Amino acid sequence: RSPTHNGHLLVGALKRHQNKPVLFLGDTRLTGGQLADRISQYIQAFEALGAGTGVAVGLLSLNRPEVLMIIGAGQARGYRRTALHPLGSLADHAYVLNDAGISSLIIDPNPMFVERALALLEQVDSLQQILTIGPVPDALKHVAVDLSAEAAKYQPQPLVAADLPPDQVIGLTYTTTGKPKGVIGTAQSIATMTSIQLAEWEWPANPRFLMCTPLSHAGAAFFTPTVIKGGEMIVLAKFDPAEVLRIIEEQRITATMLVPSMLYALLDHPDSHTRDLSSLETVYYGASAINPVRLAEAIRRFGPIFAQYYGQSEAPMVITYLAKGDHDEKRLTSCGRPTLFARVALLDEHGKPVKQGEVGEICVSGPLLAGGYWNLPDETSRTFKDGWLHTGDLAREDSDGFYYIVDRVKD
Amino acid sequence: LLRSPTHNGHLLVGALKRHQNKPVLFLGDTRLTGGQLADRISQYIQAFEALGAGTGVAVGLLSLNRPEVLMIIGAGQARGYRRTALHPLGSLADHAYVLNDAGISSLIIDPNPMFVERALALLEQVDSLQQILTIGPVPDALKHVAVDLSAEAAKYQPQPLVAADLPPDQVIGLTYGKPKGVIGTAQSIATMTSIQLAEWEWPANPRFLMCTPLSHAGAAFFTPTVIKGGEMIVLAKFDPAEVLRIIEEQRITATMLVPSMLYALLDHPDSHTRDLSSLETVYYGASAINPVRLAEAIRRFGPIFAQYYGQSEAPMVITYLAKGDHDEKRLTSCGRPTLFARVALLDEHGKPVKQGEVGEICVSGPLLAGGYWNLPDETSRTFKDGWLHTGDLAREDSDGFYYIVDRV
Repeated sequence: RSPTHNGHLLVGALKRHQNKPVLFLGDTRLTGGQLADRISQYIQAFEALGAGTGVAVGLLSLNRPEVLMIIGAGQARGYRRTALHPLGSLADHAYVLNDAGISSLIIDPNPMFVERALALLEQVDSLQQILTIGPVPDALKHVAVDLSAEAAKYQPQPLVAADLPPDQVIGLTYTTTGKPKGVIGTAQSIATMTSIQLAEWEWPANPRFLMCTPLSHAGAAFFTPTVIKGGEMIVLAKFDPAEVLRIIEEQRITATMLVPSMLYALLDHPDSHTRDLSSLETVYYGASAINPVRLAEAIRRFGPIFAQYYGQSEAPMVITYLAKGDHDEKRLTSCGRPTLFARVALLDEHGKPVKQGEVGEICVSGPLLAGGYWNLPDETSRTFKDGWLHTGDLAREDSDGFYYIVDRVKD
Repeated sequence: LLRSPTHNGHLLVGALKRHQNKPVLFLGDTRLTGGQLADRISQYIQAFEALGAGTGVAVGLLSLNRPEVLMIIGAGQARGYRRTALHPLGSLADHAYVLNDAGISSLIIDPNPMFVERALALLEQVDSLQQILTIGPVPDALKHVAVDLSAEAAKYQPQPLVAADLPPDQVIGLTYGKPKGVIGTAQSIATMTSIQLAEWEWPANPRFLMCTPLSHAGAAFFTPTVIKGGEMIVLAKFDPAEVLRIIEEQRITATMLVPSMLYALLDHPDSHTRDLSSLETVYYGASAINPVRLAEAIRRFGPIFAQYYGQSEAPMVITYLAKGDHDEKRLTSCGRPTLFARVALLDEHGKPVKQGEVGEICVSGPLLAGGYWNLPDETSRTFKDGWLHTGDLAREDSDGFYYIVDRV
């Protein structure tokens, strides 16, 4: 009766598609087996470097082929990972690392992150070693070790996924004008999110996914589902509207995830009128972000291929979902319809369900919920309370069931 | 209830609410929408509890294919009524044993002469059987013991449909040497549904055709169909000509066809006459398959077929053959094991066998059922090995395909 975690699903999918290319990264095509072998080698390196099981490891990297190998290692064996934001502040990075007790920092060896690593070594006392994915820079010569080279020294072994408890903390998302709170990512929570993605989101058969967004933060969230459904993922390291539209035309991209900025840029590009983007079946996009009028323009120009998802860090990505066919003029301001795999309700100040039409607070209940806040019991008890996670988002509901996010409780 | 899982009824109620105005059920003249179905389901719930056939009461189901069967099923799905479906053409001995073991107090029957004679005979055998529940006007020979469940439900007013929050391991069903009743738990069934929606190749808005009994397997296809935004055209009986007609007329995109039914469709003059292009995903795999006829079906209609495999102990999602994975060598395969559950071919000691070695299909995960009704020895033997001994022996292919060779 023991639940399977994300690692089980990922390892198995890579084995299922051992000869099928699952990753494309500029000049790096990896098949399922190729990726699995590299992930196994990375695991070996991690454990030998003292950045494996039982160790909190950080990640400050841009889109690289190795990022997904690191992610896969942490998925399989349940390494507690904390992703640092590329454009985050030193103070915030320090807080995050110190709070999570991060001992090793995997960085992309570019000048900016090299400087950050050095500075963090001073502030973060738990930070001992730096792992560089790529030849160690001379500024970090005495404090860093090429993790990629260590992995290459190791031998590809059969990839296995550690059987972890459902409540095993496998991640800490911090993400304000205040101290970042570490949302406890449990094995169960992530597995639930993935299951709902595959069960409710309109995933194209064999999704040809275009990842134009940070892998450090949303890689596993799309890669795992893509390859479970037998798909390929072309990851862009940079966003150039022309290039993106060209890739869709050439590689016949069926699925992608865009942010407001990306959508607007594509819309405004002259090549969007020229390139054939008929292959695009499902474009995922986030909640409370894309201007309704620009979204309408997009629907009129490229078809209703757009699908909105809404989630928090306490309830990752699948609270609500707006379908492509449900993208009507009225629902351009809607975040979507509540999931069935989790109990979602609009409650008032007293915690009683509001009437349909009234503005209430989105509240979620189910195993999608995260474990709480890292070493913050009071905040956990004030957010996850009375059998409900209190999102802090205010919303109303129409006669059909669509939630319309008005504001925040804070507001 | 912070992190408590949801059950199949939560999904069912929610889907009927999402599609409150979208036609969802189609049996002959009865074209009920999601909201209409929900209303009837509520009325049925009210009647069930009043007649003493609701919560805490073991109920039985001996019916054919009526639109009311789905309302009865929906009631038990939402509130967790332990239902035990009796096989239409089952023997008296089987039926009696099933009812006696389960403790069936009320028997919902389709009021056709055969089932009313069976009802009377079962009343005499099973003494726990107190009352009968006729779906429709009570026959005179049953008038002394049966109630028109349909009329009872009609008295009640449609109430908002709610799904009773049930514990993960709540016995919500009992599926039956001597027939052993598998303990269907809320969790097990919910897991099955989730895997169906995720791994199975459901077409966009499945226009499902149900030429199979709504009892036993109806919910397992209806719920996913309506979650995917589709509707179910259910045939009262399997008649090849009719099936072919519906595929053409009502643009059927999905159909569960057991081996026998598929063979009959193949050998029909109307298979050449009617259009079958609308058909996208044919689910099959109830009871094995003949690779020869599989080949001929793929030759005629394309690779639009999909094989599922699963025992009573692990619903219907152990392995799954994909439409495109149906190769000439893979006509004998049962499919590749699911990623969402730990399926491994084990040895005598329980050691994972080699690729090319014959082992026992063993399933670990929330999918596996509770055990066996009042059969502790069998719970410890079939289940409780840390896995689930299905009793099937299979062989792994290079790609991972399981090839059922033999059975213990």
